[PDB]
Amino acid sequence: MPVGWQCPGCTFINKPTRPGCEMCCRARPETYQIPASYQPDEEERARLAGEEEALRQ
Amino acid sequence: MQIFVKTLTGKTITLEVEPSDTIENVKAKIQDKEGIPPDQQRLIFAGKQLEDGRTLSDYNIQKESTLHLVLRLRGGMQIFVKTLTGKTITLEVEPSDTIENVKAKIQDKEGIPPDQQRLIFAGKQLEDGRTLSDYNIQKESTLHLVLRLRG
Ligand SMILES: [Zn+2]
Repeated sequence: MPVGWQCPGCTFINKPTRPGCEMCCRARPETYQIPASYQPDEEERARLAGEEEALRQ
Repeated sequence: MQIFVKTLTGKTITLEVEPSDTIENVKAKIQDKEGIPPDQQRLIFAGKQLEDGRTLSDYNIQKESTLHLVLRLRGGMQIFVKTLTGKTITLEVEPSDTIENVKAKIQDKEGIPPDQQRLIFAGKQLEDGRTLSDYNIQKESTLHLVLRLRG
């Protein structure tokens, strides 16, 4: 049932927008495309919003 | 019935289990074989992190299934380090790690000596002898690495 990018190292399926594997730290495959239709959970949305906050400052 | 647990380090562990065994029981069997404390074990199947109170049957894990094992520090967390080349590295750290400790981990990935690394967070260059905890750097925080290049 998970949705996202499979880490080819450990097979954990990661949130599309996470840059590295939540389990084993391996980097997201460069070929995976974040879907435009992905709707992140509140924690991940807030994380990204934080990053977006930093840029404007 | 038999199930197999594949580690990152290549190795495959063979276990004897029943569909009714809990994830906890499985981790205990891995500890019996490999010495690994269950609190350091992350088991993965069908792309999911398995929860301790569930059973193999709960996850529809059948005879001769392969589970993947990743080891993680009991009190650890991850942070991201973004480089000016756009590479993002993901590191396992703990609140107690000093910036110097973090640099040592970056050197493993980037091959850059700590004395040539600067880390920026929240607009501020971080100081070597202070901890992530001191800076209120929490799980999934992004730090920015800048290289000090001679000349
Ligand atoms: Zn992984």
